[PDB]
Amino acid sequence: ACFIRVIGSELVQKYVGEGARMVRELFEMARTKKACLIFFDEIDAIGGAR
Amino acid sequence: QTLQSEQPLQVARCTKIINADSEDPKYIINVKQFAKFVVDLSDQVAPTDI
Amino acid sequence: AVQKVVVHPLVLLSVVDHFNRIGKVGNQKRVVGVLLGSWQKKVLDVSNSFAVPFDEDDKDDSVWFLDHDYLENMYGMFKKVNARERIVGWYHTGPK
Amino acid sequence: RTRLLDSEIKIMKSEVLRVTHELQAMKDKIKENSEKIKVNKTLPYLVSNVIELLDVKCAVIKTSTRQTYFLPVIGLVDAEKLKPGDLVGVNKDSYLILETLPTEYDSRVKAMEVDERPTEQYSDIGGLDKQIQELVEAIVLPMNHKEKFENLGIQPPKGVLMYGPPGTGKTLLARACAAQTKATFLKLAGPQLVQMFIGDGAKLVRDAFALAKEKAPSIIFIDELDAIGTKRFDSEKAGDREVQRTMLELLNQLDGFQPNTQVKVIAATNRVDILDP
Amino acid sequence: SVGTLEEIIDDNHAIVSTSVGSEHYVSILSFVDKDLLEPGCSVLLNHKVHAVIGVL
Amino acid sequence: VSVEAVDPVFQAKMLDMLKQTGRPEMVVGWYHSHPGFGCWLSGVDINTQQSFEALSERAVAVVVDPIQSVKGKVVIDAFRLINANMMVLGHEPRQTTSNLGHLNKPSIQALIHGLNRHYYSITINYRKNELEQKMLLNLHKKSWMEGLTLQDYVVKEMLELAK
Amino acid sequence: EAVDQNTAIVGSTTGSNYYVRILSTIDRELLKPNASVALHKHSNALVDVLPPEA
Amino acid sequence: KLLEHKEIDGRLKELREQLKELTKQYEKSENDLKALQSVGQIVGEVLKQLTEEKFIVKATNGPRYVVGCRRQLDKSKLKPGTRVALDMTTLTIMRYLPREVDPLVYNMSHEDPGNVSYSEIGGLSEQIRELREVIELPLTNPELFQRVGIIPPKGCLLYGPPGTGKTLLARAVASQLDCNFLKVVSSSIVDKYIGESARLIREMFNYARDHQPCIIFMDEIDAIGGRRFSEGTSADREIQRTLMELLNQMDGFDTLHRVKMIMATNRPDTLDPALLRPGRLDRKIHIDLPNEQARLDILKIHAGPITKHGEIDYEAIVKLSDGFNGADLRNVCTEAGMFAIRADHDFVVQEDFMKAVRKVADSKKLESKLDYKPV
Ligand SMILES: Nc1ncnc2c1ncn2[C@@H]1O[C@H](COP(=O)(O)OP(=O)(O)OP(O)(O)=S)[C@@H](O)[C@H]1O
Ligand SMILES: Nc1ncnc2c1ncn2[C@@H]1O[C@H](COP(=O)(O)OP(=O)(O)OP(O)(O)=S)[C@@H](O)[C@H]1O
Ligand SMILES: [Zn+2]
Repeated sequence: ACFIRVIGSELVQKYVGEGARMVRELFEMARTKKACLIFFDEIDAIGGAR
Repeated sequence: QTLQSEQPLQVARCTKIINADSEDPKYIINVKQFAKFVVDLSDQVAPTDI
Repeated sequence: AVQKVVVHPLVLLSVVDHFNRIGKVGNQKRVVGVLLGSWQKKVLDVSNSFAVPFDEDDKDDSVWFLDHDYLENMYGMFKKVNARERIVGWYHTGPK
Repeated sequence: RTRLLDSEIKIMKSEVLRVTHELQAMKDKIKENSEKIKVNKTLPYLVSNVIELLDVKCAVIKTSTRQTYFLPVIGLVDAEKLKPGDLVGVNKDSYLILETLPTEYDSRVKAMEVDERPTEQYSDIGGLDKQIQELVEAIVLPMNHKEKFENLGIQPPKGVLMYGPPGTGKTLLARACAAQTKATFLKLAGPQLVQMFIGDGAKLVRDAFALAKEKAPSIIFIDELDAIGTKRFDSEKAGDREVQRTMLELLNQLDGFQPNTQVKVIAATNRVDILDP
Repeated sequence: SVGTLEEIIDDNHAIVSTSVGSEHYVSILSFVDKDLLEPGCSVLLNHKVHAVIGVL
Repeated sequence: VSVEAVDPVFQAKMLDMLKQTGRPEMVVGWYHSHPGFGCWLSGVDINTQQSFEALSERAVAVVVDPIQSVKGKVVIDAFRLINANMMVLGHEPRQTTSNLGHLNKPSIQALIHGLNRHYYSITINYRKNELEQKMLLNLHKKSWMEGLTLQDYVVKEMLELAK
Repeated sequence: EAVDQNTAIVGSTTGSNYYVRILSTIDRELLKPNASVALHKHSNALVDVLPPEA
Repeated sequence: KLLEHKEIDGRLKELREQLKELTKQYEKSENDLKALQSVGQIVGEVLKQLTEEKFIVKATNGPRYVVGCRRQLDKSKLKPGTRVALDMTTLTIMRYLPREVDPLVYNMSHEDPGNVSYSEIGGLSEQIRELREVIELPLTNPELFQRVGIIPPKGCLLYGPPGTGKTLLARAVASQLDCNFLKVVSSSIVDKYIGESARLIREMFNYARDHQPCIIFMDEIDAIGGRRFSEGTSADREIQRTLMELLNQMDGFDTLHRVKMIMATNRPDTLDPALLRPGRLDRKIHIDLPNEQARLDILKIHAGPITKHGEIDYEAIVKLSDGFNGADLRNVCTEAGMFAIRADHDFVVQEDFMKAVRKVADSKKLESKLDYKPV
């Protein structure tokens, strides 16, 4: 399968709403090629609560 | 000699498409930076997947 | 009706070349050709013109010939390639 | 019978006049079509925005190169067609208006449009009866029975909110009523609105409202409003501003001055008291 | 001239980016290898067909 | 701008209505413009060069820029594409090459001298017309020396301006 | 800037910056640091120093 | 046997209508073919006049230029700062032109829709009369304010809890004076660029300076207002410069005249004290929630065109109504119609009003903190 590595600290950018674009392009890489894996890691930095 | 045959090659600037028109191509394109243009395809295209 | 003219020397040279065209053949009297013009105000301007063939016998000064078909054809030419111009008159080379 | 034969030859004279009409029509028409061949086949057209319309029948063009041009001669359009702020297809060389474009949108707004039509019939939903009642009686009856409300004499309502526990299924009513009804349905996520640059959310929400309004049976779906809905705060040394800018864009272009009648709103949050009143 | 890569296409030419942001499908002078080329490198470009000239 | 700007029905009409004008003389080449830059040979010119040398013997180009000067510049530029088939023999023999060297004087237009691959400019003199030169001089001088030569033969505030 | 006689650097209001040459019509004192200056279209060389304006 | 007149007239009228319409088509294409060859011109503005022949202009697209007139350009017209035309090639001046409009102004100038006047709102008869006294009287009769010899107030600030109809009061003014309401929503101003918003503010203030009775209206200020920062996000710098544009040119040195600014906010506590002082915004005008008679007034305004029967204890509905809005009781009447269509009654029974009141009671058990008094 098309394994994809994602650090949970990848969403730590400078500019506002950039992690939205990051999630966008993550899943747009996910959709084209079929039957793929995406691995998140250390999802604390992605956020704990609201 | 391939390179001297590739001076008759073409520069092929890449772009982005806003939208098509109806019953005719009449393609509306901003390049990325310059402006926005009404262009028409070359006849060597797949006239569907644009 | 006409205040004055603003006439470039180019149309005068455009008379001169047809004068060269008639100095080599049997010249009975003179040249009668078309004068185009750029009429804007009551002042007048000419940018260009062209000629038309012409002969004239002198028995009752009424036998004199142009070609209005050729005239309007080349007028349509120069009107298409330049919509500024239009006819404004004529010219002759004999000073009297 | 002399006048009858005179009119019979006059019918031939009128046929000669029809031939003169044929000549001065066909010849002049094909010559002007040839000029329109010369001028109109120049298929690369720079498009632009009409700034003003002066009358001393004079149009001023701001190019999409962010630059300007005056022209005193309008071109191959009519002055009724030209309102302030139009995309006009202008030749590079002649700088003359040749077309009229139909759309001023983002392709991202185009990507928001719902064509896929999933399948959730109401038998897939169980035990949410009053909520289905509220939603259908609030949306489908201002969609099919405008005359019902208008004979009652108030208005259609403005807005339906979804909130509560995060597992109750809020996506399900969106998918279900989009599956069953056949209006122009439109989705929207929360963080997709706020952009890296300053002011693009205003553009995005305004163009979204425009695109939905031009397809008047319009059902707007909103997802995680609390991403952009925030109880705003006055403080110092810190503060994230543009979020409230996009939210105030949403609210003012949603409600207040310049009201609209054809918008239908569905929003879904997981928490409640983050939001402004 | 000097540019920067975005992607590499196998058909002897790839996509580059200019200084201000114009982008072209331009080919490689093949005596210096394309295995030297990685996404995120600075390259040598022409003015006449803007072709990829070599490795910087 | 193309070789298909030569409309053959316009060729027939234009040239025959010049035939019934003063003389049916023969075409000697062709002209164009390049107002956007410093007047060198476009791609369309070499695309139509074989068409014109199929039409004409010399088929000499005319290159111009209309934004230059008011009395001085000689902006016109003319050429002769020599064929690539004569790559064996020497390039531009020009039997004497002494008046060609007296054409060679400025080595003008460094991008055309980049385009010296099968190109060279040609001598263009501005020759006399005895039928026209003295009368153009008559026009020019005797219409600018007071117009009618009787008019101004301003004056009382240029006192203060000059002081 | 001024390199020397008959050669200077000016930044035109195209934003860019040019190695140019100066004329002997300009009196050389009117350069002091910074003058509104006049240029050419084609060659884009200095033609004239302007009075204080802009 | 004399029907040849009818046949000749038939063919001649067919050919005559055909010639009229076809030559009209050929004439339309003739005019549109004559108009093809013209070439557009360059938009520029006049910096200053250098000499009698020399003119210093700077177009918007870039650099500065020095050219002259043609023959008859009437050089006294060229005041420094007028917008003129330029040739593309020769680049000299062609024609003096009137000033720009910037159709961002037009999308918030023409786009006032219709509305009902200030009798539609109610229960807040202090502010109605007071805004009238502070705006309409120093623009209709300034001598009442000159005989006293006291400068008129310029800026008015509407504030209060959300939903008190702060928008619709200005909308009623926009159905009362109908003069030049430049209702800026003040959120669709900033787009992305550097100084574009500052130029739009200059444009609005010039346009308001010229068309002498203008009404400036900027809703939802707090997005573009802010207060100040310890220099955090970089876009906030241009935010504060865009705000200091207003802070200067509302006051400046050249004082505005008849430029009446109507302002509305959701919470006025977050404004900048640079904007909070008088002079710019003279009198703080506060709207609050309706009282019992005021709730009665709004309720009977909404209950006018509603199909019902003579049963309505308005005192009961207003009695259960407690601390509500312009739109709360509007929602009461709307949901009363909803409950009327519930079980298909075709009139509105009085119990539907109590059901809608308890629906409002369900609604406003999720909202609080409705008291933001500034300063
Ligand atoms: N009433 C119901 N009938 C049938 N299935 C249901 C019902 N409620 C929930 N489900 C199921 O549980 C899921 C709930 O949908 P979700 O995708 O979690 O919606 P949602 O994300 O909870 O909405 P949020 O998170 O509060 S915004 C669906 O996949 C259904 O299969
Ligand atoms: N007292 C009132 N009488 C009549 N109608 C009212 C009244 N209060 C509000 N309304 C109506 O309800 C609407 C509420 O307008 P709003 O948009 O709330 O004004 P606002 O300043 O935008 O308030 P916020 O702070 O933005 S929610 C108005 O447009 C009117 O249609
Ligand atoms: Zn060319």
